[PDB]
Order: sequence, then C-alpha cells, then structure tokens
Amino acid sequence: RIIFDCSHTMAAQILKQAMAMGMMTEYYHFIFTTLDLYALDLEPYRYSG
Amino acid sequence: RIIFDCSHTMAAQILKQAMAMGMMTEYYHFIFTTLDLYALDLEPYRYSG
Repeated sequence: RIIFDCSHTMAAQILKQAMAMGMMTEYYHFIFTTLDLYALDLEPYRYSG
Repeated sequence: RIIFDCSHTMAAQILKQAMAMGMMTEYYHFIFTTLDLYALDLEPYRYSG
C-alpha cells in the first residue's frame, strides 16, 4: 500500500524503473496523486494490471 | 514453473509482451529452450529478478 507525490515526467521515469524492476503489478495497491501524466503514454503500465 | 518452446526473436517478443503484462517476478522460475539465448536484448527481465 503505497502513495505517490511527485512530478509526472519523473513519475513516468519511475514507471519505467518499476516495470523494469518488475514492481508495476496488480500485487500492490497503489495510489498516485499525479493529474498531468495523461499527456504522456501509459499503456504497458496500464496493461500490467 | 513453465518451459518455453519458442524461437529467440519470438522469445524477445513474448518477453516484451510479458513485461508489458507485468508478469515478471522472482516468484516465477522458468526455463527457455532456445539455442540463441545471449544474442538479443536481454536486460530488464533480469532486474525483475
């Protein structure tokens, strides 16, 4: 159970970090607070479930 | 514990599909069967451990 305050481009970078590290998963109940990341593209992170 | 009869480029394909689907973890203990298994892209799945 993790919560995320951070800029959205850095957040997409940490998406790349975490899905490379295998952490971008349905295992862990997350909550982002990003509202502007929709400009960037999220699709394998969204299809990671 | 799954064993993987597939080509090397097909292995890279399904690796891209699988880390897009978020199913890359140390929990999974696998065996790939392809003779070319050092000659392509190889990195982020090892950092999913």
